[PDB]
Amino acid sequence: IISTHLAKLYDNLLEQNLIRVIEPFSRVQIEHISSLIKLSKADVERKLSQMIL
Amino acid sequence: MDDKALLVEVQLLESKTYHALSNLPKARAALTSARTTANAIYCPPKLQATLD
Amino acid sequence: MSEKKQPVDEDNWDDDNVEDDFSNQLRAELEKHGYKMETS
Amino acid sequence: PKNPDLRIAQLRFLLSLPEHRGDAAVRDELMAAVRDNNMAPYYEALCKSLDWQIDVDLLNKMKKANEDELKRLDEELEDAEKNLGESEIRDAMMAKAEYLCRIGDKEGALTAFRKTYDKTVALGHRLDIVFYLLRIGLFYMDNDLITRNTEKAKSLIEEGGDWDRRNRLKVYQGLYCVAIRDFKQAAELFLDTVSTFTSYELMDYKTFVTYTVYVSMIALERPDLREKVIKGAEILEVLHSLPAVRQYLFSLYECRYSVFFQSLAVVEQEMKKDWLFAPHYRYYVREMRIHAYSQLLESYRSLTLGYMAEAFGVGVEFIDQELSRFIAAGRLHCKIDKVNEIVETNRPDSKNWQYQETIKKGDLLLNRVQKLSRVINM
Amino acid sequence: DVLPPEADSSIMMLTSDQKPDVMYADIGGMDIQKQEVREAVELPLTHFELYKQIGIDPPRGVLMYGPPG
Repeated sequence: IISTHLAKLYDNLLEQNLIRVIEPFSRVQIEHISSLIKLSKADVERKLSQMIL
Repeated sequence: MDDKALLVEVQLLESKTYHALSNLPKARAALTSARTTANAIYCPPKLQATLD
Repeated sequence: MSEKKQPVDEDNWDDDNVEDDFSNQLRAELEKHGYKMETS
Repeated sequence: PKNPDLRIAQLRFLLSLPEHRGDAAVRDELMAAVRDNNMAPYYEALCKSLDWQIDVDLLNKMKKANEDELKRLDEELEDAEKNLGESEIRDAMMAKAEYLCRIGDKEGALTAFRKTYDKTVALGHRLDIVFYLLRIGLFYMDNDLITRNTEKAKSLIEEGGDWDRRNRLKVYQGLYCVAIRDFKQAAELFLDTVSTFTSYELMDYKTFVTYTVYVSMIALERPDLREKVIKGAEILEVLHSLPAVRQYLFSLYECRYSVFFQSLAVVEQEMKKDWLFAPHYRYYVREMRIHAYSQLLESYRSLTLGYMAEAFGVGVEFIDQELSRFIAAGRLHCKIDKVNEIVETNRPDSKNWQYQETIKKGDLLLNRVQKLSRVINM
Repeated sequence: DVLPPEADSSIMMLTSDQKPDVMYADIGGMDIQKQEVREAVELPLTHFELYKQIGIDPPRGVLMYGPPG
């Protein structure tokens, strides 16, 4: 059983990257955030929704 | 009845299947009872690394 | 203590608040609430 | 004698109140009717379902000759053998009384109860009688004598017992579910699931799990809720046994709202097959929907319904009218727009909300000290 | 004035310097004896409901002995 921990390592790795792209501003559009994170935008909304939830 | 060595086997097999069925405390306890039985075992030649 | 002015003068436990809110809004809650997907 | 008796209470309830549901409940309870010597408490279930059937005088003479054989026993016992308190007379008297609960009606049982209660000097016997009052008081859903004997049990019996009361923890919440107390007392003392054996003191265990999972989503929003329902283990395995319930939990937690309605529809339809679901099937649905909207409208000040039209479910005018009912219900502190298509919420920033509470309670107390002031001083 | 009760008669508590400064997993090799004391001392302190359920009444005290070292 290893893919359980890999998902825990993966969702740890998102929120570590996503807390680094908050400090330059208080207000931003999401497509630059997708461009800085180089991943996607729809998951990023679902992830940021979860971090406020 | 009598046995000691095969008891070490079935405790490990349960502590897998509680961990298979997502049981933290009881598998921890079944492992701990597996250890203290295995401590008086004269020979864990192979079962040791299984238990480890 | 009467005050000389009298002209004239169970089923639930307490359910007025839900019924003042929702009295008749299709309480089966399946046939439109679960069946929007055929409509869209 | 009162061991398979909660199931009977469902089959009476399942057959009586819905008329369309009358196919198999008449098939299995009729077998339960002709067995168990249930000869008092079936007249309504015979007058509300079918016309009549002759097996009646056959069972009447058997219960009478048995009762008379039981009547001739304990009178000879109290005429030959002189021991009182808790003796051979006593376990005759409860065996009459349990014969009264299983076979006869409640009235002969409760007068045999109050008769044999005054012939008790121990505490376990007095605990046993109050176990019997509460068991039959739930069977006939009597909300009168439960108000007494529970207070009688907790104050006068349960100061010497030790872990004999988890059963009466479970019976209290069971009354709270058929009452309106389905909010925070119901989930709090359902939190300890450390009994699985099913007995006179303990009902069906899977059904106990389904009740304690359905009620533990109303008490508490997410104040590390997930520690008690997900990080638990003994609750987790039995919901790991049940695919429907486990799907319902992860849909609510991980915010899978699309399947969430489908899980909610299965529950409410299954909720009809219950004997205590009456203050639920008009309350539990809308409370979860307004809880689902509460956490979704959280973290979005300028949410649009154009994202609700595919991520949440389908439809547009249905979500609009349901939000328009819920705002006008008085809850969900948000505003909806139509022609900008922006569900723009207004959450108070923890200073208005403190101020809104303090201005209500101060007005409610100033009323209370006015109304007190006018009663006094003539 | 009245002084608070037991403001005297010894000062023998261990809070905040000084500390034992060793983790529990530092001792390698006592699979029973570490497990035995922990059942007798630490386990009554937190999981008190388990003892009361069976009626074990956890033990008052513990004698340790043997050769030095």
